[PDB]
Amino acid sequence: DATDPAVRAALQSQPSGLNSTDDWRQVMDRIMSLTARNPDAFRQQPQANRLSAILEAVVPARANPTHEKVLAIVNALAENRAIRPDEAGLVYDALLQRVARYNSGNVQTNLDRLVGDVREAVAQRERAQQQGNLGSMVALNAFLSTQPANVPRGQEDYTNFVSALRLMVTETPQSEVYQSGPDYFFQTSRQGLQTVNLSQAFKNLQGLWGVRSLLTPNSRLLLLLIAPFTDSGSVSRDTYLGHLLTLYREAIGQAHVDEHTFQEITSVSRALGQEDTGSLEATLNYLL
Amino acid sequence: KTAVDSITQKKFLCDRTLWRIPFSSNFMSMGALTDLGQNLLYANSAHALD
Repeated sequence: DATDPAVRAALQSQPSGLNSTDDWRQVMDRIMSLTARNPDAFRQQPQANRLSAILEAVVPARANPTHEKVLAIVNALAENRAIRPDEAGLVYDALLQRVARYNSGNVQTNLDRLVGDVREAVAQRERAQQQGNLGSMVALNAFLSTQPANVPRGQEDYTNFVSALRLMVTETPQSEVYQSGPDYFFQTSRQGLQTVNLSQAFKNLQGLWGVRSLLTPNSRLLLLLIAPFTDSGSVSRDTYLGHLLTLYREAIGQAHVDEHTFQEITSVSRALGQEDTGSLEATLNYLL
Repeated sequence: KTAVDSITQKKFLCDRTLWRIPFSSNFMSMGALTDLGQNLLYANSAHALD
């Protein structure tokens, strides 16, 4: 609701109190004293405050939804990055001017259809961010059209590797693939390091799938990122690519338990009393 | 017995030398590669010197 463009439009246009137009039932429960908490809080008002609320209740005042319907649209354009936040007042007066030149019963109905349409489109984008798959599956499958589907040797290792390659981009919503000129790439996160080169890695691994000092370090970076998404039976045991994928799974598991060992040794080296400079260097040389 | 009222001017001259300030935690030469040059603060991070 904090990211809802019509809840945010109600927090910027609608009053923060109980008027007798937007909240007719909640103020008639208070005029007629049938409220659970403090029923007699309306009898204790002056006639200027008490009779002016009765008149707005038995014959309520009409209002314009047009500034509220447009502000729900502007606050969804500013949320789906269609406009800048600095342009939020520029396009608000630009849209209010257009629905004033062309105001009709059709347009006010069409703004009522479009404020339900932008509630969906804000939520559809925020679902697509947390899923994180649609921008990557169409560009990884576009990569794999370029790569051949039949290697000469080790096709069993190759078709499970590229199936685990689809498992990184699916089971990590921040990861993405794209193109920049000839080659394609893979970032493990938005605005993060460890960017592998897919067109350079698969022109390096091609010719190494059945071999059983020769690897480019981005191919080894690819074999490090693909390692937690690869089973022991996904690739072979004797194959040099399969021998490394088991070796990189042990390196991740050792770096996962040297992380917990680091948090234990440095915790009991401060309380026991050591140099804080040398507690942090002798621990790494014990763990690396 | 007729000495004037005097003030003392002190100074030193130390020619031929360079004023060494060693980058060590106790200003001592315990080795050519000092203990602060090996420090993870000074060997992994980039610091400004002013």
